[PDB]
Amino acid sequence: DKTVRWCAVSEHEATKCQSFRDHMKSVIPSDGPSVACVKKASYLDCIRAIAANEADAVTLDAGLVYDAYLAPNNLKPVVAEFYGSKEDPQTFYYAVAVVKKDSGFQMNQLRGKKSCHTGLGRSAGWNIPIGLLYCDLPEPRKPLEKAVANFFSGSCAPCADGTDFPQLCQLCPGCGCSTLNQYFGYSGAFKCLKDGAGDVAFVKHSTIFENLANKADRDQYELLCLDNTRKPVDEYKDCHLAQVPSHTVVARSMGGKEDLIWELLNQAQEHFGKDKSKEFQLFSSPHGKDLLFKDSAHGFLKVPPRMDAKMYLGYEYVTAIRNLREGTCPCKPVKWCALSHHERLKCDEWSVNSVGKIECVSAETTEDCIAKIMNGEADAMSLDGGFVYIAGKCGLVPVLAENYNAGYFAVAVVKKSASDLTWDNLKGKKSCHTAVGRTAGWNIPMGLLYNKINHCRFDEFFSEGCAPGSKKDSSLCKLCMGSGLNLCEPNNKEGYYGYTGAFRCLVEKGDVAFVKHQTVPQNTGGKNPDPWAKNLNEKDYELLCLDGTRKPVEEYANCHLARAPNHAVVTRKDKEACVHKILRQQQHLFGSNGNFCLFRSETKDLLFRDDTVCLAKLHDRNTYEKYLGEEYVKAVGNLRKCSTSSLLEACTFRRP
Ligand SMILES: [Fe+3]
Ligand SMILES: [Fe+3]
Repeated sequence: DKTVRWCAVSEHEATKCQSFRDHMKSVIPSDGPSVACVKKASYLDCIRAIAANEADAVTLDAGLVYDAYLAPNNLKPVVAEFYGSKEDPQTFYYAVAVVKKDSGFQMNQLRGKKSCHTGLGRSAGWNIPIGLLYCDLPEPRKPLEKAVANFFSGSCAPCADGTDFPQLCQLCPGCGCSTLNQYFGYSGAFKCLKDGAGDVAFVKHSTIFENLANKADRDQYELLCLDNTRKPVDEYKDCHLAQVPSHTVVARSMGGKEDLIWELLNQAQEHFGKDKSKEFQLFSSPHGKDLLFKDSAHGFLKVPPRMDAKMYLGYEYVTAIRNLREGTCPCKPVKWCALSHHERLKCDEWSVNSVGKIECVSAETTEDCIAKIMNGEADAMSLDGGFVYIAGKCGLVPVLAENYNAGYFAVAVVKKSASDLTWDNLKGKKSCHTAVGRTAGWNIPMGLLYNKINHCRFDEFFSEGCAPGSKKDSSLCKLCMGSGLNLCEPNNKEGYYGYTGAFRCLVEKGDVAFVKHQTVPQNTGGKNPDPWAKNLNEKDYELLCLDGTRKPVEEYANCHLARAPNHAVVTRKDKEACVHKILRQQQHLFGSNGNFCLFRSETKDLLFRDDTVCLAKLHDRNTYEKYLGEEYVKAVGNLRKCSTSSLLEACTFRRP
C-alpha cells in the first residue's frame, strides 16, 4: 500500500486527520497516496511510534525535531511548513541578541549585564541564549534559574521564581507571566531593551522590525554575533544566536516514506491549502487551532534529501540544546577529515606524531566531510576553491591557504598538431575537465564560457567530453574511462578525474583540457612513468590564450585563462583560532624541513597538495567571498543554475 500513517497527539487532531483522510480519497486517484491516522498521547509517543514503524509522519517544533533525531528514534526532516507568502516563503526564524548601539560589549561579556527575556522556557528568549551561555554560568549550574540569576546582575525573566531569585525580576518585579507584564513576550522583551531597562534583549529577528517602523530608529540598535562582533539589525542572517525551523514534518531516516509523505502533502495543499475555499481546509479546523499543522501556515516545502536533523537545525541550535540537556562543560585537538584509505593512513600517522594535537575521522565523499565539519564531528580539511565555495555557502570559513611558490594558473591545454583550436570558439569540440565544480577544471573555464553563450548547458556546447560529476547520461561523461559504477565519478576510480586525469583524457580522447599550469610539465618527458604519459613530450602541447592565440606550455604566465585561488583549509568560525594556531605549529614541525612528512604523500596529494610548501595566513580574507573574490563568486553563481550538488542544495535551503 501507499498509505501514510499520520500521527496525532490529541482527539481533536485525530478528528481533523480522519477528515483529512476522507477528502484526500476524493482528489487522489487509485495509484496515489492515502492517509491513515494513528492517535498517540504525546509528541514523544508519536516519535516512538514512527521509529517503531507504527506510524509514518508527524509535524514537530524544533526542540522535538532534535528529540526525534536522537537514538534510537533516528528521524529526519522531510517536509517543511512555510509562512508569510508563497512568493517569499518563511521556513526558519532567527533568535537574535539585540543591544543598543555603542553600549560597548560583546557576546563574551554578558556577565553582569541586564538582560531582557521574552519568558522563561521560551526558545529565542531563554532556551537558546541560556543554552549557548550555559558553561559561562557559575557553578553549580543547577537549578538553571539560580545560575542565570548569578550571571546577569538583573533581568526581566517572565514566569521565573522571583521569590528565590529576585534578580531575575529586577526589571519586571514579580516576573508576571502574562501580557499584564509590560516586558512579557516577544514585544515586551524588546520594550525592556528599548526603554533602557536592560542591556540585551533575546528575541526573534522579526521582533525589531515589528516594533520599529523607521530604519532611523533601528539604526540605534545592533546585534551580538557569536564571533564576539556586532552587526546591524538587518544583517541577522550573518549575526544570530540560532536559526530555528518553525514546523517540520519528520520521518524515518531509513524506511520512509519520504517520497510518499511529500506527494501526499503537496497534493493536499494544491486542493485544500491556503485560499482554496473548499469545505475541508488543511490549515484550519472547526475542532481547534493548529491541529496537525499551524493555522498560520501557507503551504509546504520539500526538505532537500541530503538534509539530516543536525544540518537542518544548525550547529548553533544543536550546541545550545545539547548544553541544556547534557550539562557538560570542559584549545582541544583538531579533528581532520579524511576521504580515503591512504588519506586516513596518512592522518593516522600524522595524529600519533602530533601526540594528540591532531585526530582523524573519515567520510566517503568531500561533501560528507564538509557536513561533519558543519555539525562538529570533524574540524578541518583542505579544499579546492570550488569546495571552499560550497563550504562557505554552508557556513564554514577558510583559515589557511596552501602555497606552492596570488594562486596557481588555470590553463587550457590542446594538442599542438591540432592547430585549428582556439579559445574564440571550441564549439563541438571534445573537452576534458578535472571535475564539475572544481576551480581549474570547471569554475574558471566554464565561468568565462558562460559570459559568451549565456547558459550553463555545456554538454550541448561541446560535442562530448569527460567532466567527472556530471549526470551519468551526459555527453560530458562519454569520454570518461571508469568502468561500471565508477564511470564519470569524481574520485580516483575514474582514471580521467583530477588535474592529471583531465590531461590524460586530452592525450587519449579529448581536444582541450582545463587544468593547472604545472599539469603538463610534470606529466610529460618521462616524469610520469605510466604508459599513457611516459613517451609524451611537452612541446607537443600548447595553451589557449584569451587572445585567441596559442603559446607553449611553459609560457602559461602570459597565456592562462585566469588566476586560481589556492586550496584552503576550512573549519567552523568557533574553531578558526585553534586551527590557525595548531596547523601553523605543526607545519613548523613537519613541513618543508620516510624522508619528508606532512606535505608528502605515499600515493599522490593526500590531505594536502604535494606541491604545497607552506600554510599561509589570510589576514582579512577569512571569508569565502573575500577569499575567492567577487569575479569568482559571480561566475560560480552563474554556473550553479546547472549545479547538482546535494549538499549545496541543503545549505541553500537554509540560506538562499
Ligand atoms: Fe519567542
Ligand atoms: Fe584545484
